[PDB]
Amino acid sequence: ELFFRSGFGIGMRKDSPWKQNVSLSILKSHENGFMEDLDKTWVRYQECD
Amino acid sequence: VGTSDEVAIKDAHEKDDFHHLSVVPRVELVAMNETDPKSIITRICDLMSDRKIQGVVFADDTDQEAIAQILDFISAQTLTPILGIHGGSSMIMADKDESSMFFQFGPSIEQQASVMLNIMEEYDWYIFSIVTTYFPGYQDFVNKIRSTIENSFVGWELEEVLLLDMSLDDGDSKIQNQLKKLQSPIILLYCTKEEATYIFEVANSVGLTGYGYTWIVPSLVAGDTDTVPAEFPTGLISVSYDEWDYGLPARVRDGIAIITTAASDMLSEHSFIPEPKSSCYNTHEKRIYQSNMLNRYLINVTFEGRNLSFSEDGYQMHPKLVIILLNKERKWERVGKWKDKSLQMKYYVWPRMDDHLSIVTLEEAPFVIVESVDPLSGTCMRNTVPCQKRIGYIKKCCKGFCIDILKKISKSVKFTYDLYLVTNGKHGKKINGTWNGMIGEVVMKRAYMAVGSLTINEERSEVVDFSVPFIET
Amino acid sequence: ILGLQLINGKNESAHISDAVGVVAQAVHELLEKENITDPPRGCVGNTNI
Amino acid sequence: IDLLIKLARTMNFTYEVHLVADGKFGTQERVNNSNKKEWNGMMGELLSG
Ligand SMILES: *[C@@H]1O[C@H](CO)[C@@H](O)[C@H](O)[C@H]1NC(C)=O
Ligand SMILES: *[C@@H]1O[C@H](CO)[C@@H](O)[C@H](O)[C@H]1NC(C)=O
Repeated sequence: ELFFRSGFGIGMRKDSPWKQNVSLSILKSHENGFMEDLDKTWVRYQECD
Repeated sequence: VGTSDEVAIKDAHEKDDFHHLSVVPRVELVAMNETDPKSIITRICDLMSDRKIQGVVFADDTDQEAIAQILDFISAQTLTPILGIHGGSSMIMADKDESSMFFQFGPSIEQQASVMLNIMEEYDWYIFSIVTTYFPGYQDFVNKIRSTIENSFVGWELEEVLLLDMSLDDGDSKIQNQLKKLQSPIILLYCTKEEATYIFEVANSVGLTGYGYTWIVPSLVAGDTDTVPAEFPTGLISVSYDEWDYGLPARVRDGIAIITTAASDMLSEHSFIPEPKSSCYNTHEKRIYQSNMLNRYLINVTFEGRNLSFSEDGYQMHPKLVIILLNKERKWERVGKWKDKSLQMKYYVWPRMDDHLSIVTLEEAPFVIVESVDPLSGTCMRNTVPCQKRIGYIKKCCKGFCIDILKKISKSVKFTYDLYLVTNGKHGKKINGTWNGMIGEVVMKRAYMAVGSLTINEERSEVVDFSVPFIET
Repeated sequence: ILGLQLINGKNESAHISDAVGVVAQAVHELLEKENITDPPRGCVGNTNI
Repeated sequence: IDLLIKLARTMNFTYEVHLVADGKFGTQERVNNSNKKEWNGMMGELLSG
């Protein structure tokens, strides 16, 4: 069972002008079904039972 | 002794409506500057020679630190009861002689140690330290506190019960090391009026006094309501005998009725009132007329309906106490009130308060659990934190999964807080351009934080900024 | 019966010399001290220490 | 009781059995006056004689 839970994340240097809009595009993509669609095509094709 | 009006006191002298029993109190008003023991001994023992009296009531308006002890010695050497009413005669004492039937008007030493803990529960001051000096009675102050702490479901923390043994010369070095070991928000002190100012001088040098640190002292430390030596730090809180509603003429009238209804009531049952020799001598020869029978029921008396019974040590069983607080203007101000194991504090929330922030929460079944306050003690229990609630506020207890995060975070980032449940909406929503709920208060600068079961999304992130998630949803 | 007794504990004239002997050098070192005040004058003159 | 009779024969003493008065096992309770703590039950009779 999982014993260290910490997700991924786009890394940026401190004092970066893009540090806000990058973190607001990810939140919107979760709620639009976009990141539940990339999972369908790249990570979740069953091959063996 | 002191500055007073004779006619004002004498107006209520013959005012006791004691027509039920023929006491006939021949009250005599005596005024004399008798601070020194010589004047007392040459007057008390001469009164019986002139006027046949078997009862003396003493009052004073001086801050003498040993007048009660020297006045008690006359009671031990005689069989005439005497009561201390006002001034230094009402100061506390450790013990009395078995033959010294002298009593006072004032709270005992155990009760004062039981009122300090009765105001810390309301304001949730669960960590404290004790500083005590040598005095006849300082042993009971520590013991009474420990007994109450042991048997209680509330979370009491004790530390630095070190005492100041300031008796040797050049004690500044010794006091500084002892005083530097105090690291508690509130410190309880037990000293004398003169001894207090010595310790307070060292306190300001260290820097302990100020905001974040509070001191509580008993009645005798304050002493006077108008003589402020300007050494007491602002915010000092003390519990003292009521004096605004307990006037000097009223004290005399109340005291006189106690003695009159005691000796006369003995004639009702014993039917033989002793007549001791009215002189300073021949006390041993008059040992036949023992006053043990009189002493049996002189303490247990009643006047118009009340309990004025004294303890065996000579302390009033049901006294009246008030809580006073010093201000910037160096004038004592009334804050609290005590009457028959009841407390009525004027201030619902202590005015004194970046390190102090507000917190808004909300009840959710596995995360934030709200339970009612303990009925037995009227204060929140252990492992839970107090949390207010509107509708006049009501104090609940809050505990759960999210609260443990808040307590653990505040330990490392070292900041304080005070939660309170929201009452307008829940969880946040936007209606016609207005936010209501846990988010509708952060946006209006009434919270500055909000811990609970909030959900991150784009609509809310453009108004407030969230932290790193600690759970998935 | 086994008891105990104190020698020179009941001779009052014995301790008179010892009482003033100890205070003899106590006053000597007290003389060379600053601000040597005096006790209250009489039973009525002063009520302080 | 069957074990007690074995010790009496081995160590050569005599006994007499009496039950506890109140009937408890033993714990430390505080006296109402002050904080004097005394045991009660079967554990408090051993120390009392
Ligand atoms: C992010 O978006 C705001 C408004 O859409 C815009 O003003 C800002 O320039 C954007 N950030 C960057 C780095 O362009
Ligand atoms: C055991 O007890 C008996 C009873 O008095 C006595 O003879 C002696 O103490 C013991 N007998 C032995 C050791 O043979």
